[PDB]
Amino acid sequence: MVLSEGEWQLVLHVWAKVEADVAGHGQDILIRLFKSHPETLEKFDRFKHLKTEAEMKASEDLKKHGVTFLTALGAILKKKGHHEAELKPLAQSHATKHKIPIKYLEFISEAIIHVLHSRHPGNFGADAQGAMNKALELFRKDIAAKYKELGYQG
Ligand code: HEM
Repeated sequence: MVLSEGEWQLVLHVWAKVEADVAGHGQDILIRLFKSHPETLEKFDRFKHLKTEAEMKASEDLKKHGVTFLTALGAILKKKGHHEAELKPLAQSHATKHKIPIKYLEFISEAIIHVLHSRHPGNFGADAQGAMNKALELFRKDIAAKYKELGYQG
């Protein structure tokens, strides 16, 4: 798949807002995911002990990871499709070390859309959301193809 320049502009426009508060967004997203799909929290050995949302919100550790994760995704999105180099080290760690099924990548894509929709209604209408979805699908499709070559295809 290929996104048009107009679709990238919509994605990058909302992303500029996300960058005014990387840590706040990273936090909201992770928490959202963990709430609506508790199983995913099991993948994090440093977070499993987090019982309530108040526990998550207060966790300085979940916040730094939300920043590290959003920054890697931001780096990928700005490549506007030309992200193969960035995708490699990433695919290898999630398939081989952390073992994250594609399904979990879908779930987080969902959390991302939910959060942007809450915090940025004005820059996230139907078209902006279509663009963001097409972008994350692209990302997932490439990660999946990559998982396969590394012998996981989880
Ligand atoms: C757009 C999606 C994602 C991006 C851009 C991303 C990015 C990252 C980055 C950059 C790291 C740092 C070092 C490494 O490469 O391992 C990381 C770590 C990790 N990721 Fe992700 N990730 C994504 C999705 C996921 C998902 C859905 C899960 C789990 C349900 C996941 C689980 C983990 C775990 C277990 C670690 C390491 C935790 C730690 O020791 O700090 N990642 N991720």
